Amino acid sequence: TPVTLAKVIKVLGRTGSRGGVTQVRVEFLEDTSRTIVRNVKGPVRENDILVLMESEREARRLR
Amino acid sequence: VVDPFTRKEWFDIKAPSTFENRNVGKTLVNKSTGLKSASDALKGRVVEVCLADLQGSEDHSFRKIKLRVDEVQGKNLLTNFHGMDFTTDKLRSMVRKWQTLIEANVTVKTSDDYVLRIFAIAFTRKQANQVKRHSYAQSSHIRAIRKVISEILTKEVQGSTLAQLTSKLIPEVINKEIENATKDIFPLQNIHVRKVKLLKQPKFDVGALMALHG
Amino acid sequence: MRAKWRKKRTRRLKRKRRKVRARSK
Amino acid sequence: SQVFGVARIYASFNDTFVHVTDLSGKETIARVTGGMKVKADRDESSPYAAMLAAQDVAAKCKEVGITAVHVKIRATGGTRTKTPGPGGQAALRALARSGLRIGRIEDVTPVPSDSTRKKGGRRGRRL
Amino acid sequence: PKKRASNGRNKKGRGHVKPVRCVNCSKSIPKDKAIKRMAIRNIVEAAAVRDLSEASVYPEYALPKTYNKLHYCVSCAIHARIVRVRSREDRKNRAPP
RNA sequence: GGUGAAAUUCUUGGAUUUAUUGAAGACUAACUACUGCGAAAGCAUUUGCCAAGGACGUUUUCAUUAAUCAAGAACGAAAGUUAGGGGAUCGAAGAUGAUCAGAUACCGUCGUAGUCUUAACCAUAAACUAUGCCGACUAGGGAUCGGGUGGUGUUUUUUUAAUGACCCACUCGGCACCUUACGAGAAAUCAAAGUCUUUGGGUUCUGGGGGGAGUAUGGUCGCAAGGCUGAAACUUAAAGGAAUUG
RNA sequence: AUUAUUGCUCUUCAACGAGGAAUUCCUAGUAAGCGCAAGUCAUCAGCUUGCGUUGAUUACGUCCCUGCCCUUUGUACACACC
Ligand SMILES: [Mg+2]
Ligand SMILES: [Mg+2]
Ligand SMILES: [Mg+2]
Ligand SMILES: [Mg+2]
Ligand SMILES: [Mg+2]
Ligand SMILES: [Mg+2]
Ligand SMILES: [Mg+2]
Ligand SMILES: [Mg+2]
Ligand SMILES: [Mg+2]
Ligand SMILES: [Mg+2]
Ligand SMILES: [Mg+2]
Ligand SMILES: [Mg+2]
Ligand SMILES: [Mg+2]
Ligand SMILES: [Mg+2]
Ligand SMILES: [Mg+2]
Ligand SMILES: [Mg+2]
Ligand SMILES: [Zn+2]
Repeated sequence: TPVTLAKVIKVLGRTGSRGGVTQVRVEFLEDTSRTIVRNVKGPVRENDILVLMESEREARRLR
Repeated sequence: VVDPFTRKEWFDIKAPSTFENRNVGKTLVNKSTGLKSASDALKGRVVEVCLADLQGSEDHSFRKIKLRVDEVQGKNLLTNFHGMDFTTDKLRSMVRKWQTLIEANVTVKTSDDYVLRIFAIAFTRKQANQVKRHSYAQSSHIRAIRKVISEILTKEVQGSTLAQLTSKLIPEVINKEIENATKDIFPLQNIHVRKVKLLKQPKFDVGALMALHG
Repeated sequence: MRAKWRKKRTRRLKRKRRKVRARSK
Repeated sequence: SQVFGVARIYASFNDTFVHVTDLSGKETIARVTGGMKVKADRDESSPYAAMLAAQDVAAKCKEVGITAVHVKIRATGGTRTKTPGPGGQAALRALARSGLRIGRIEDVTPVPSDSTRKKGGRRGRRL
Repeated sequence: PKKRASNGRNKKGRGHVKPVRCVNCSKSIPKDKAIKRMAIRNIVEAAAVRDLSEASVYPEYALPKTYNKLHYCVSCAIHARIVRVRSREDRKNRAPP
């Protein structure tokens, strides 16, 4: 299993009409200089560590 | 209690000569049963394929072509020129607002009595160093341009039937020469023969039909 | 009531008095 | 390389159609639509059933004699909407993902040098 | 009283033009008084570029979009699309975006 | 299939979907815009024929020949009428499936008349710019259509031109937009709705509180439906306009 | 004090095995769990107003439902959409 860890770089805002999901751009500490944006679930801040499973499927807006 | 899949006598489509690959594709027919077989029954199916496909190059990624099946032998059936038509999206992109369109056509006969009609489309060019946001023609000048397109178009044909016609279209001398006679009158850009429909093809002449089969 | 229909309304009545008057010839 | 076919996706509203045929056309090969993979009248154009029918299409497609296919998508056209439908590209998604090749595609929506007066009345379709 | 200098919509020196219908509700409505959205869109969409290139031949392909004129009828043109509404001065502005 | 959801419906009559070919009648997409032309209605595929028009250019010609108009007349959308064709489309009535308490509707289906054309009627539209016509004067701006004048301006190469498109300046006559407001107005707004109590360029038409009523009557016009002309009795203190605040 | 004001002791030993569709309250000594005093009161608290005791989980957000406020807009309403 190729789980890959990526650190929060910036907090971009809350998407989803409910307002729980948070748009955040991350960079993995598995070969740096490779930014990909993801959408979380729970509460977060800058410099946390998200376990991104698939390494090429990013998101943006929700509804 | 049927399934015509395990029954479909297969077949392969070949392309004409004056192009690139003479190998088109694959099809589906039937078992050549006595009285209405897979022989002279179907045949004349026709295929639409871009010629950026059958030529391989990409500077021809619109000019779609329609090929008609004529003769068939040895698990192989060829095809002759039957149509050439542009693509919806291409013109939909071509027709931009704030400019004058120009359309013309004409009915014509080749040497080998292949009767058809050809078309032509063009748009006034916004010359550089220009101020006016739009640039329209002068109708009378549009009369002129259509006239010359008519002259030139009826000049290029009556020449060695399909073969030579395709030989004049593929490298588009027509477009560049319309462009040539044009710029004297009014700017004008794009300029495509766009479409040409067959309507009265002659007889079989199997021998002369084998004129693009090596 | 709408001006158009009141126009139609009288056009009709007018067409009826027409008929009634015709009885008197 | 593979073997060329034509997909033909007439997917205007209310339903969603797919069927590969011979590149000449006179020989069709498998079809199925969206109203088959659910039943609810109201749900006959939804992208879901479109995916499912694209599945049931690619299935028999790669199970008879074609493993690749050019597509031509079409809205109602004529004197109607002309704008593509719900399960328009929703079926296109699940016939490229379903492991079948694609080779240049266009739009066969029948736009007229318009006429034959549209339905509805000069006063529209008020409701 | 009157509340539009172009009356309904642009037409000055005609008296008649030519009516057309509504792509939504089919309501007949003059061309000059219509409302036009040049509708353009790729055949694909959001996350379908990947499944195009990955599941097709060719180098980069080409990807041909579609153009089509969108005609609406003031009533349907207010029902959703280009409208909102504007203040007395916010009304004279012929600025699109 | 159809819509919000449904049904009416169509389906060994292989329906929806596909390919190939043919016919019929409408129609002229995109290009199509504060763009053109016509007295108005109105008028966008192509080519030919037919007669016409404005603006311009003009050291041509006549020399007051003109302006506006009761009567009178030409054309005049859509429907509608008569007699033929035509009859794809869409589609007043009518029949229907739903819908609601009812639903003679709105939505769906069937679909007559109609839509198209020829010969003749009809003469009305919010036929609108809700704004008579000719002439004068009164204020800045960049647009843009047509004509013209100007250039050791641009882009076109053949050897420099000649054409052609384009750039710029100017002036006619245009479709309009912008800012102003001297001035006007009850205001909204108006380069005319301005140069009106400091009240007069020429001329045509209409209106005189609301309702009764465009009714009755007569005349006249039309095949009809209807068109033009068009009162009164009685009734009533308001109707009405533009703006303001809720 | 019967139709049993309340309190006591024995005996009798129900339904309720976590509760449909729906729906109330709430962000820190708060929620919830726990009892007391006070009002009423001759007698009667499963109520109420307060009080302290033990003491979490989850947000720190958004406009999807709902409710409301604000603008533009229409108005023939102003006894003001009953
Ligand atoms: Mg009698
Ligand atoms: Mg109003
Ligand atoms: Mg008019
Ligand atoms: Mg055209
Ligand atoms: Mg009919
Ligand atoms: Mg009825
Ligand atoms: Mg009825
Ligand atoms: Mg009148
Ligand atoms: Mg008007
Ligand atoms: Mg001026
Ligand atoms: Mg009377
Ligand atoms: Mg009489
Ligand atoms: Mg519980
Ligand atoms: Mg107590
Ligand atoms: Mg109490
Ligand atoms: Mg107001
Ligand atoms: Zn509409």
